[PDB]
Amino acid sequence: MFLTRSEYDRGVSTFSPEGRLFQVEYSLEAIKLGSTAIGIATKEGVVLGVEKRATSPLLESDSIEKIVEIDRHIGCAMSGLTADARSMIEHARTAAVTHNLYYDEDINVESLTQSVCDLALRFGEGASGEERLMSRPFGVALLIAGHDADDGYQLFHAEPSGTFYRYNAKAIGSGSEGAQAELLNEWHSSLTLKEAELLVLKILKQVMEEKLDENNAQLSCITKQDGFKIYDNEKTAELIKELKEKEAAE
Amino acid sequence: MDIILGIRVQDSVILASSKAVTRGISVLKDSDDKTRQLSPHTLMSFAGEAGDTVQFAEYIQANIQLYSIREDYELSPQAVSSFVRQELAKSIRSRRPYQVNVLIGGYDKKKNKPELYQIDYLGTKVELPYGAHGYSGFYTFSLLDHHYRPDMTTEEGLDLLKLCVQELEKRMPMDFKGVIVKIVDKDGIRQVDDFQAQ
Amino acid sequence: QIDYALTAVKQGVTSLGIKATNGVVIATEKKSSSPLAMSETLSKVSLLTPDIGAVYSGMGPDYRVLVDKSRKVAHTSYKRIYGEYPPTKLLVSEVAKIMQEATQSGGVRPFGVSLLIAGHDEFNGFSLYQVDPSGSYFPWKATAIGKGSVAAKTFLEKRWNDELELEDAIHIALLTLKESVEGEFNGDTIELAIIGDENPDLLGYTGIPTDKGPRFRKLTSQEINDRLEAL
Amino acid sequence: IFQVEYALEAVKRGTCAVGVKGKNCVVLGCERRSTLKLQDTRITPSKVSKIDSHVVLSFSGLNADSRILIEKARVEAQSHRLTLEDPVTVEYLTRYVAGVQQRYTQSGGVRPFGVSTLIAGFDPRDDEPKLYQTEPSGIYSSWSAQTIGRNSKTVREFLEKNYDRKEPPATVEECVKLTVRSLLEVVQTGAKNIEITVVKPDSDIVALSSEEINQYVTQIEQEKQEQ
Amino acid sequence: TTTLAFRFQGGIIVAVDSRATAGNWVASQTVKRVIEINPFLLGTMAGGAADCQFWETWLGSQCRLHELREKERISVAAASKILSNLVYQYKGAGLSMGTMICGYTRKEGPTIYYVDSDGTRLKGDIFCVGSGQTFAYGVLDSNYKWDLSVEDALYLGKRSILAAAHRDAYSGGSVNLYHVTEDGWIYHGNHDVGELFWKVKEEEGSFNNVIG
Amino acid sequence: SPEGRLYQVEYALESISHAGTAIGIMASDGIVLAAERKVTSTLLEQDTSTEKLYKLNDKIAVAVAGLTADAEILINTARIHAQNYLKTYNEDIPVEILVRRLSDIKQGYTQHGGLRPFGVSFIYAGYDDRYGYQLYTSNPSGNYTGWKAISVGANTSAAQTLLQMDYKDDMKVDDAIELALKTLSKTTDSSALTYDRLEFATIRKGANDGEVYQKIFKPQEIKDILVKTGIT
Amino acid sequence: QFNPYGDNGGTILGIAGEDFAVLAGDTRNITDYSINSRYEPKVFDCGDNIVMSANGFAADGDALVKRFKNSVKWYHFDHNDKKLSINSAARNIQHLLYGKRFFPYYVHTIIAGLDEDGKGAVYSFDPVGSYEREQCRAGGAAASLIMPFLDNQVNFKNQYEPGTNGKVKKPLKYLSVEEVIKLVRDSFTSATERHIQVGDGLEILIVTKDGVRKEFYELKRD
Repeated sequence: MFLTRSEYDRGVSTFSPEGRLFQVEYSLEAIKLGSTAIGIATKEGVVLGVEKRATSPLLESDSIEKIVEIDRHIGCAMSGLTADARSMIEHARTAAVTHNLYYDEDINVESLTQSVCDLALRFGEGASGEERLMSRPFGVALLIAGHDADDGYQLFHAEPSGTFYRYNAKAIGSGSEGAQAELLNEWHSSLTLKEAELLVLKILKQVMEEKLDENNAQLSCITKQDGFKIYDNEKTAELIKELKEKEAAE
Repeated sequence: MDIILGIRVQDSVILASSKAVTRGISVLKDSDDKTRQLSPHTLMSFAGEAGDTVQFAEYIQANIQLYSIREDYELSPQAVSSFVRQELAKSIRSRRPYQVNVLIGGYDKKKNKPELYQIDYLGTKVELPYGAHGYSGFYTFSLLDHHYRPDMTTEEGLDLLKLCVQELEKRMPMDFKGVIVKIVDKDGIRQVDDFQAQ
Repeated sequence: QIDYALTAVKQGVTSLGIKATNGVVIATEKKSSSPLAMSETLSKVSLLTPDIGAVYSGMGPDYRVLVDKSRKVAHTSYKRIYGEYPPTKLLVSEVAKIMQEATQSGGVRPFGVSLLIAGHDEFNGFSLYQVDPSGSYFPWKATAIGKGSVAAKTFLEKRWNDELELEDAIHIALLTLKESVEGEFNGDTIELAIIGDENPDLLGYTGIPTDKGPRFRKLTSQEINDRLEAL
Repeated sequence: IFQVEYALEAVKRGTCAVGVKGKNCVVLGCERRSTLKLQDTRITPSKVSKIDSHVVLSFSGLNADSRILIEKARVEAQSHRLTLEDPVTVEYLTRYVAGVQQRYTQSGGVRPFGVSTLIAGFDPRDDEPKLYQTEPSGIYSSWSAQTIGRNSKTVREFLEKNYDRKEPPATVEECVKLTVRSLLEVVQTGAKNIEITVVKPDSDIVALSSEEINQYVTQIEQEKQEQ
Repeated sequence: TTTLAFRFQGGIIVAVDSRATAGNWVASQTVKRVIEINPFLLGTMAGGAADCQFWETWLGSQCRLHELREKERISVAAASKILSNLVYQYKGAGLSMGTMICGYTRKEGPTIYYVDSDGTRLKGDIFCVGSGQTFAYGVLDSNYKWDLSVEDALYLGKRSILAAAHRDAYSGGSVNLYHVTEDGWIYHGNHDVGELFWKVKEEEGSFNNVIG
Repeated sequence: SPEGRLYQVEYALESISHAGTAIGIMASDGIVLAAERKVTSTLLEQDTSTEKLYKLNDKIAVAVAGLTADAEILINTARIHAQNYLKTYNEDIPVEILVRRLSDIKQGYTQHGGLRPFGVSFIYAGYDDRYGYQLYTSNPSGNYTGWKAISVGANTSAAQTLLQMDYKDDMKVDDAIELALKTLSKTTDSSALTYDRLEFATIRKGANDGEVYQKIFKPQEIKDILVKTGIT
Repeated sequence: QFNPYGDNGGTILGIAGEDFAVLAGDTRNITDYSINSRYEPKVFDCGDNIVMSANGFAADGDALVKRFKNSVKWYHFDHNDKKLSINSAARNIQHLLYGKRFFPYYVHTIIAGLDEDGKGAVYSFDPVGSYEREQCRAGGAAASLIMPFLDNQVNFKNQYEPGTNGKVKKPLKYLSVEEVIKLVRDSFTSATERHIQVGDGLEILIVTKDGVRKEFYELKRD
């Protein structure tokens, strides 16, 4: 064993000799160390699943809200400090209604996402030019998924750093490095919602190294027609039962 | 205005309050409880400006239900009074002044006596055997002067109250569409819903 | 950190105060930072109200800006409300509050001075107070502060009785200051003030018999030399 | 930035606190060392704190820290009735309390609270019991029953193996029957150690006294020894 | 302007005119005097044209914001007290609005609040508002049972508005009808007052002093 | 704050067990306050200070054990809360409400950890017609507690023991005046107790009726009750 | 005292077609009894197939046009060059106008273009931002000399089928952009005669799915 250490570790909002901002490079590793969360996009809807991880029969699951509505057409899933994202969501719900008021239309998923990033982009304790009023990078990553009529169904990864990518299917949290390399294998431009409802489970089964039920998984989706609904425990189960069978195929 | 009455007897306090809400040309409601309960044994009737009226009485309701809940003690009438007063006196040199007149009546559980307080939109506060705001006082104060004893049973005092309302329906130009009479005593705040024909 | 300021006070020229039955007395020495300097241009014993004076030990400047801030607080917080001047006890309170805030405030060091404030208010009579950098303040029959602090404080216990006439306390506070003196010892290097009888001579006007003039009198270069000969 | 976990420690060390849902009723329970002989008995028995006419709240932690919460809440409880004319819902009162402990970390950089709290009661009109728990982080959770505090783990273990959802303590009386047993495990004398409050549908909150608490302990340890 | 709303067995009826005038001149008769706030609540424009459209549109937002934050529908009582409070905040800055907020909720039943510029908030069963308010009240007051066939009580609104459009110069145009059930509101058309008058004179035998 | 500990607090909580020594005894018909005075010089002016016993209102008073300049900052703001609750409700402020009002400012620093905690620990003695006579305590922790008899400062742990011993619930007021002095037998680093090392106070059932007189003892009145045993 | 307001008259008219919309205004700009210009246009192309006109007090309308034309530039930059729904610009204008609610833009203001369905649309505004969607509304001084006529020759009001006694209303037809243009330039030649604030020039903007076209017709200069 042995110890590697740079002299510019630690440094808060100051550049390493490379141009790296280690305070924020680390902000980004702690997504890899929270609850699992997975999003997949079809041409027939978008699916978001997470890991519940109930720690008792008492604690009635469902106070475990790791997937929440934003407007009827935009949902997001979160991995990490669920408590630290209360404010991040308030701002997104507030921005989406505010847009609906000022303009009489549902707000573009691309721009709803960018607005949330523009919020965690106010990290600091000393800014001249424009003021960024807050204290620390926002300690939570987001999968934001919804539908507008310009650019079909969409999936987005909002990072604490204030930037984002639009993945066609993404995984974040404890299993991500592995779940991600599995989605990268099993995703095609022609999935059906039924097919992806299930692939999200198969990949939660894998990177949880366990057998799963409605006490440890929550499924949700967002269709053009029905909006953004979160599957109640019954539906999540005969979706699970439906995999126990599909994989007993060969 | 807008009829706000009240008489303190031996064992309780009684508040009358016109039932009518008028918006210029039409009478909009024939059944308005013009009073908020400030706590188990303390009642406040009120009349005056349009919106200013309710919004004030509810602010006081909140602030007294909060002192009640916090010290788990039922704030005494004298105090609820002298607080409501200050809150009006504060708003009189304010930007837009609460324009509200009130009658506060309640049972002091510690002196076991009834108390009636009269406060006008200016913060003018005085304690009385009987009281009224608006013009209500002119037709009725002459009767109370005459027929009031401070040892009056709660029943003896309801009688004297009906007699005032009768005089107001006779010599007063406004159709106020009746009263609601509420009583405050040791047992709290109850409402007599059999009045315009007792 | 308050402790280090009390240390700047422990060095720096000695000063003292003695209360009597009919007056109070405060004095310090005027150490000339040079013979070229005219020592009459700097006053270590300053008037706060015509019934109250003050002396210090320590950092010169910190005393000046404290004497100024102090005079003002006597009007802003008392005279402009009640028409009277403040009583020794309370003006002292308002100075301690001033110094106590330099303590508990960020970005500023406490003052490098201990103050001796002496005065007379109609109801509390005479009184003499000490105020420390800490913002604490204590009432004294007599004391001293600064280098000669210990020698002089011991001499004052030895020589003080509660039957002193003000002239007796002037006499003492001159001896006390004669043993500690660093430079020469005359009227040009001693500053002495008293809080005694009302001085109508010094009012500046005559016509209202209800206000009778300053109790605070700062002895002249002459008055001192005169006492030091018959000493 | 780690100071959160440290505060969560003070939770541990404090007056032990519990709570238990029922078929239609709810109960809390919690407190500390009888009386140090010479202390005034009748003037701080403020174990569980009333928030509105229908909502209560106990805590494990720094007693001097709770008060700042039991107020900011007692207030938003009115400032909701006032600006929306509608008593606060038990989830909302809870989300507001927790949401405040949360904002005592991530801005300005100030210290977080030394309390976990339990919050019980019935929403307005609705007669479905509600029980929640908060912690210095900003996390709110709903529980069929729970405990937080000192030797709280012994109790959470007890309860898990004594409560079942299939049959919740229906009787008013018996719902307390259980909450007692579960604190007797961790106390340090008995009835004289920890007391209880009880809220039933529609703003009917009736806290229990000393004499009703010993028609219980001394009707428990009867059935006990019977073997 | 004439606007009216009332409670009954089958919920709430809302009816309005559509005439809008700049003095003697009739500038439009295509005015939506009933404001679709969200699919479970209605407001009635009366007083200030903009002042109503705007703050009730805004109300619709603060209402969604409230349903997302509590995962449960907002109560007419609280929907209305938000508007009442926002409006009392601007007292005598020159706001002009007199509106009935209408809703049907699990917990409250059919519920009508009258809210105006002054800061007033009033729960009631029957409210008419506008220039022709007195005319509507006349028709409503005489022919109003509580258990009215949803079809008879929808006709009552159609007609209390007619009485008013006729007399009042400042009301008229066409009638908009709405029905409010627990499941939401249902539009009931726009019936032009021109043609409707004649249809009613024949079937009712009424308006007898109108030579036609 | 490592193990669940309030460090900057224990710092000042034990800085208290250094300065001063104060006592409160609640009798059935009165209350009693008492304190020892800091290391005195011959030349310090005894009568003036009233340095560790302060009046808050005509019906409430506190004993102090802590840094003087620090408690004055508190007391100044508590004498005001009293009067604001008057001008507001035209009733005299209830003791618990005043105590809580302070305890809440103490705990204000015990958390907004950008300014330094409070020296000072209080015994409050007050009467209000809701809860008879009252005795309270206030460490900079933020906590307050009810007491039939209490003590703060140096030699605390010691007096609490003698107190526990000689106290009886039926106690009169004069009986409790003694118990207070008597048990500053022990808890005194100064061998032999004088009238000048003392400061005293009482809230009795009035010198006349059914009401409430308050009385901060003048030096002579102490040397008079000291006469009952202490020194003679 | 200082009055921060004026009138410059002119008169605008907006008509919603089936596959089109026209938005017309006169070219005369006046102060009281004098003439300021005979050509100073009132009706503007705002891009994204939206034409608007803020009529009444020029400075206030000119300034509101500027401010909206700019609201477009930024809904572009902010939402990836997206087209501004006609119905969405209307709502943004409500918020624009009501922004200055207590010191309003003294303008009756009308926009026209195509709704998301391809059908023609016209919206009218208060000076404080009440908006409704309209079939045809006129705004301005001569509003009263145009609408009655339009009601009659466009919506065939008070017109019945000959020899049906008076029971069959004359059937509503829909009109070529060329016919609407006829009625517009006769509504105006009429008004010009009996209103002293109307004349000089008539400019019409015409929105089709193909874009925005300008036709211009002369008016009596008296």
